[PDB]
Amino acid sequence: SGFRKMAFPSGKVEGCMVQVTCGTTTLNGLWLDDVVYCPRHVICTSEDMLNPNYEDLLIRKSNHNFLVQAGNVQLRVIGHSMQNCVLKLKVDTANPKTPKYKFVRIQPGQTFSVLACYNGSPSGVYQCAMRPNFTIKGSFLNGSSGSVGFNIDYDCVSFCYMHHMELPTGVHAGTDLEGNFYGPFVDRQTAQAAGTDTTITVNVLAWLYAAVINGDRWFLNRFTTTLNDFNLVAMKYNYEPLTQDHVDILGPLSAQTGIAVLDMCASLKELLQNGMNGRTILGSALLEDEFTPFDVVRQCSGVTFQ
Amino acid sequence: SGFRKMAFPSGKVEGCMVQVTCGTTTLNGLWLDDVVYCPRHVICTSEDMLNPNYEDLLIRKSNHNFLVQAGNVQLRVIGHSMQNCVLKLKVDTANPKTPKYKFVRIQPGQTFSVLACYNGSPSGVYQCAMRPNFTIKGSFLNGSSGSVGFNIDYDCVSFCYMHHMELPTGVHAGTDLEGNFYGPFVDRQTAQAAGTDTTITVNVLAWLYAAVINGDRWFLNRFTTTLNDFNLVAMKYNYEPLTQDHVDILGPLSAQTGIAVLDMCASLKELLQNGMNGRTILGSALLEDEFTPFDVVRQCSGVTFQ
Amino acid sequence: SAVLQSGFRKM
Amino acid sequence: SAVLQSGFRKM
Repeated sequence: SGFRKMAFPSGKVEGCMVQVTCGTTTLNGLWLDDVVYCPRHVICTSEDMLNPNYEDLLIRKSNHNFLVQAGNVQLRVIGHSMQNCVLKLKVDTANPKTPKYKFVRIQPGQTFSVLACYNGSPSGVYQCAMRPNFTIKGSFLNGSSGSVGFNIDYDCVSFCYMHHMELPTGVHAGTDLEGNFYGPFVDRQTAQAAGTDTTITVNVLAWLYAAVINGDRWFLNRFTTTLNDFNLVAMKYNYEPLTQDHVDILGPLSAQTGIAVLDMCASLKELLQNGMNGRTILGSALLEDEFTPFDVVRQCSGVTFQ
Repeated sequence: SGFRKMAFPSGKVEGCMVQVTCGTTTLNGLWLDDVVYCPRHVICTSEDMLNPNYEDLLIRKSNHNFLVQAGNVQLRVIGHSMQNCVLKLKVDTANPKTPKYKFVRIQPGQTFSVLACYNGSPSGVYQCAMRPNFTIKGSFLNGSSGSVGFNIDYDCVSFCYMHHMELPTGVHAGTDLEGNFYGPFVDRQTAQAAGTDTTITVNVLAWLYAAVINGDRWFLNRFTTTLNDFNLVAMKYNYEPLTQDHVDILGPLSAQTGIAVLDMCASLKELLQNGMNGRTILGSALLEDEFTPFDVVRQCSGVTFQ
Repeated sequence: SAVLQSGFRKM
Repeated sequence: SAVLQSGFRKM
């Protein structure tokens, strides 16, 4: 049994990151084969933090200005290039620990295990959910840029994130390994605020599925409501609307637990209307919403490895 | 900023575990140097579940009956022995990835990152807190025995747990690598129930420190109460009593945030008496209590690596 | 009763 | 204001 914030193993990602330094500005970089993917903040002094000119700054920097350290190993930068909003530093050494990697741009709501790092030493790993406003509620400090988020399935790693900045409201922002940001953010110290945060409904449904399977079934009731009424109530309660695709992806959980999707949709609607009533579901008094159905399946009674 | 359930990196522990099999009963084991520490559940058929005779069972099993698999690598069992409630299988191959390991028996309330595993493949890693009733609220299923919990400091790993059983109330139990249980349990399918669960006060205070430093300071107030009154209120609210040592270990956080210990003790007492009043502290509507002050220091503004 | 775990491996 | 991050290493 048991159910809590469980993150993927990190060794395959622990052994594939280095420290990238330019002058007095350093950060973490994701090392794959003979390439190092790093945020382009590396070529930025403190005085030009407001409106960096990344083209001019990159065309000013040289090959030897980039310093790559894999623990205590020194790496030479054979070449450097920029794509979108990241830098690929072609290095002379191929990483022996690089696993089967994919660069996927995950849609909002899909969770992933970020590897919080500082100066090339993995500080830790924890789950995060890509919010609909295209931010992550991670725990990062100065020097944590380049802390990649990833998924692991069938012993294959898919990197889907690279941390870049904190928003003033406390949430964090990042790119994919291709370079494009997640959202309308810009790579400069300009006043940027994410949109209104909306709680993900499908993740809540997966969390309720996990609660039912674990042994907590007080919220279940015989009452059943249609999809459209549930969508209206979620909209007036600031939750993401539920589509047919979300019900379709919940099919394995419905088969595993034996409760139909609409039944727990009605139960969830009633939970919103009457509140949580003061009691507790699996150690949380608020609806946890960073649990995808795939994560529930691979973490609950299913015995999926990685 | 940011603050959530952050667990230690696992690669140094991912690369040091194998699968131990006897007949039709398999499970996970911790491989260190030329030794494999496994639960003695491995020598257990389904029929003798009530009162296993581990001495007779071990004296009946032979060396070749134990099968050790490191992924796709087959390991020969040179010898086997029992200590307390674990088996050390001396194998012919020394693990090249074994790090500096220590076997520490953590006191209740000290958190640790369990590496949930299934059939030798690391399924994931997540934080857990050793409850005062000497249980952990982990997420484990069948075949997860041997999933070691560990801490990492100064790139040195200290194993402090090994999962063995689930209690009927839903919490899990385990040993240390020395073999002694954490609590009054017995290693058999006998009806065993843990005592009344008590929330750890020092961990709550550390969580409040993290909330204050992160930027949430609504609960703070000028009211201040003595230690004895706070202890009485915690006792009548089913929390662990607070001693002088707990205030002493909280010193670094007091210096970092500038808030006196008794001030937040009074604030916490008032929170207990008046409830949480429906608002939220860092995504949780209940007092999180699996955050040690050391974990807060190494996770918050402190830039400690591993 | 305890649900003390180990894997149920075939063969 | 954005808190665009990197390391604050000296030398």
